[PDB]
Amino acid sequence: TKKRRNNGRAKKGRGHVQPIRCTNCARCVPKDKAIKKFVIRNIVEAAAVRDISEASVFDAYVLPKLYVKLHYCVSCAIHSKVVRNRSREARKDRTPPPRFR
Amino acid sequence: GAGSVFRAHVKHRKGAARLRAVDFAERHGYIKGIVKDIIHDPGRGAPLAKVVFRDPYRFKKRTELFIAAEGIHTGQFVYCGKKAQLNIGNVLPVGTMPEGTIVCCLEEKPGDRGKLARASGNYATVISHNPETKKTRVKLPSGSKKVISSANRAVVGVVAGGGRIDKPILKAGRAYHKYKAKRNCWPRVRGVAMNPVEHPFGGGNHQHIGKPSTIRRDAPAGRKVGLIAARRTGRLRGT
Amino acid sequence: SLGPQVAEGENVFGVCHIFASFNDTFVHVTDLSGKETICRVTGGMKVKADRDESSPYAAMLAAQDVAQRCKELGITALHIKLRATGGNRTKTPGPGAQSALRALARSGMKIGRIEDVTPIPSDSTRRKGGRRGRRL
Amino acid sequence: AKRTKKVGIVGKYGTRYGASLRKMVKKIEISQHAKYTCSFCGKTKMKRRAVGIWHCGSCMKTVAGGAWTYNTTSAVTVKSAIRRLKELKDQ
Amino acid sequence: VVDPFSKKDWYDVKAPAMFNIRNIGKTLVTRTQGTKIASDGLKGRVFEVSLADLQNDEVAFRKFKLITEDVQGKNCLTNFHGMDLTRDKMCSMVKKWQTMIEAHVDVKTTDGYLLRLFCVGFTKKRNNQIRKTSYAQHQQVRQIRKKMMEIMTREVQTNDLKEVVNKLIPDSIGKDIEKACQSIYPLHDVFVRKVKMLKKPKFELGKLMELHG
RNA sequence: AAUUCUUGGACCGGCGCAAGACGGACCAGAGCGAAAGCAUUUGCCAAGAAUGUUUUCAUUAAUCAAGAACGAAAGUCGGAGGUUCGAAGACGAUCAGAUACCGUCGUAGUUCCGACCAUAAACGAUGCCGACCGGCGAUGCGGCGGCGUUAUUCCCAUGAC
Repeated sequence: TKKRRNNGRAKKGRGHVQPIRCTNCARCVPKDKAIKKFVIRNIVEAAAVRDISEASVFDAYVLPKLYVKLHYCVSCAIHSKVVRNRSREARKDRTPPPRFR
Repeated sequence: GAGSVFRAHVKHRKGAARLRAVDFAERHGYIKGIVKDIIHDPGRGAPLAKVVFRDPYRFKKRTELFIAAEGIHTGQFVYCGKKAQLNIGNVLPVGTMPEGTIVCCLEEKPGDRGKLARASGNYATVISHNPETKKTRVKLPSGSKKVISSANRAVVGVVAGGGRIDKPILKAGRAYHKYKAKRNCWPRVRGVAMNPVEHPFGGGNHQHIGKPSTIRRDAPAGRKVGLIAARRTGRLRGT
Repeated sequence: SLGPQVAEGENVFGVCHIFASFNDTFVHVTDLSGKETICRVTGGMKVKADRDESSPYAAMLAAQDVAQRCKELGITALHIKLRATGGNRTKTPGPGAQSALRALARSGMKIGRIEDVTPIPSDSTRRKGGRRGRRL
Repeated sequence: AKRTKKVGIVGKYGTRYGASLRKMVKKIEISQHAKYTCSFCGKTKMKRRAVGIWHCGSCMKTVAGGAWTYNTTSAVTVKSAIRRLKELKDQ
Repeated sequence: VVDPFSKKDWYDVKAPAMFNIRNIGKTLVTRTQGTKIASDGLKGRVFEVSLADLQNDEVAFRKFKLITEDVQGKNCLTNFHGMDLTRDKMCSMVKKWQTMIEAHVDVKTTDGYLLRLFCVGFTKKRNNQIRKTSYAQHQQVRQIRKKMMEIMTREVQTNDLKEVVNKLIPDSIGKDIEKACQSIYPLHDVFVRKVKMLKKPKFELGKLMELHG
């Protein structure tokens, strides 16, 4: 019985791919199959973007962002609800969710 | 083994094996000599090699006995001293030669005629350098690395007769003839296979030891027998 | 402990290596170079309960007591070099990063240059944990 | 007519010494007694004479190789490591 | 029966004439006691200081290093050790859909000072390009990686260590690649992205005092 | 929580040195290989598919019992090497009991050079060569036609869009 066409992983010119360690667990997962995310983030998020600006040195300054690249196994994804299960046509939508605010 | 019936068997053996001296040539510039035969010696399953240097104060032809480095052949030229070219079977001091190169028949004291690395299949690699002090580091065969005196030399390559531990000696005779061209040492009788008065370990009903076979470094003779000063014991795993 | 400086226009700079893993809080003030050390204190010195030594309150109880002992020698300004556990384990910073840094913005100190200084590899020795995960 | 189904020169030992030493002797007691091409003249008559000491019986030239073969294996790249430290220094 | 911040006296630190501001900061060490001197140990620090604070108003992302090789007495003079760019700034640069082009070298200056220099470049994507990717073919790429190398050595080989530290304050070498690669493939975000010292020539004390004079 | 390390200076901070692994981000429903498979910079050595051709041979081809070359990971036989991890084992927690999850150590093994072994959901669970039967939006390699920006300025043609 078949459910997905492309079977959990982007790979059609290869046969074998390289493994990557799940950053919540430490499980090996095939590069392509993984759930990836990218995080860009000031060292001040919302509360601490206020205390430092009035007791700081430089006249007009900018603080640095913090850049991470995450990698999830399937059940690591699902537990932490970065992703859901989905209905059968719905499934299809590789159209990512809308990021307006 | 302290004398009489044991002392090494020296008659069919072909020379003592050294470097040159040193002199003004080796010391301010360079000299050249030719190879005249590679040549087998007993008590030593590796080959020697005669080398006619020409004496530089009388008309003559001196003739030496180095430890032959693999890849040498006859007729070939050997150029040596403090300047001479770093290629194979060409001698010059550790002071000069670079890091990475392999050496044989290496010296320890400046001028002593080579005491290290002349048995079959042994090197003495150069690691590092410090030219105030005039000192040098040299990794020897046992893992360790001697601080050495920077004017003390070694022929280049790896020692001839390489790979002799390989082949199983099979027959007991092949031992005898190996150990009949060295010293009275072979068919070796165990210590538990001696009476009370002939070895401390053997005696009684069974053929056991009794006492632990480690012993103090600070024993006397007659006793310091077994595993001496033994840092550990058993099947060696890990490293 | 009395540094000679111009009284009305010079703050003595420094640097603090803010270590922030999930199981402990650390703060560590040093010189410009980093070599010596002047005022070090953990979350373990302050709070006493294995599970809540690295908690945001166990990260703020340490940072006030830095600035108590950091205002008696008489230092005002400091550079910053934050961390996160790193190496071949998590590079997202822990819960003693902002509650350790924002605490000294209220406790009589100035803030200067900030960045990350996690260890990160180009690539790595095999990581602790199996092929099959750390089941739970 | 083929005379032995797996025992090379080591028919000369029969049942003696046990299986895995007779296998271990086969790989050394075939290479030692072979001939090799003398690089100098070109012919096919290098040949051993004692432990690690070899002789062309045409142009009378004599070499120091390995005990049981004519090059030792990292003396093949000891020559290609000394040749390459002649590159580092001369400039 | 002791207070450990009495046995510590406040000395000063300096920077060379090639950078703008002279006074960096201060550093503390123990007295002549037992058998150790306060000017023997104080002779090999690293101050990973930026450029903005070292100058009036610069791009701050470049950093520098300044080791103590000499000690004056209430003043620690300094000597070259390295460059680097800021973590944050470099992480921002690397993006999906574009090639990246690294390349390195070990040159020497005329004076002893030996040096390893890294580099980096990223293919730009233009204004009216609909094409997503902006990728560059192998043989396109290795003619950049030979130009990157050709340009680094030329501008160090021939002149001394004092003149290749005044080519890294903006980034002389940087934009001079950008210009000479255009007609192979156009790339934009060019840098030296680390500069690292491998060896030094023996200490002569008057050599350091024409850098402070 | 505890086994485990610590005033015998452990952890965090520095400047040095040393080895044994692995090649981050760039990395894509992109690429090459007969399958297994293959990602640090240069130098060299034999190979390859595609496209291009008003070059040459002239049916020389397709499929294949027997027989042959290659064949992840584990597993073997002898060296070289031993950082990390880690079957067997020793403890600490867990539970009614756990010789299972987790936690502290750790051998065989993990890595090279030599020769065995011949199987995996060795997968697209989908024989190879041949003809034919719809519409579009991307993409990689090669060749051809065509407005206009940009680079080498001085434009010839080569790169970039």
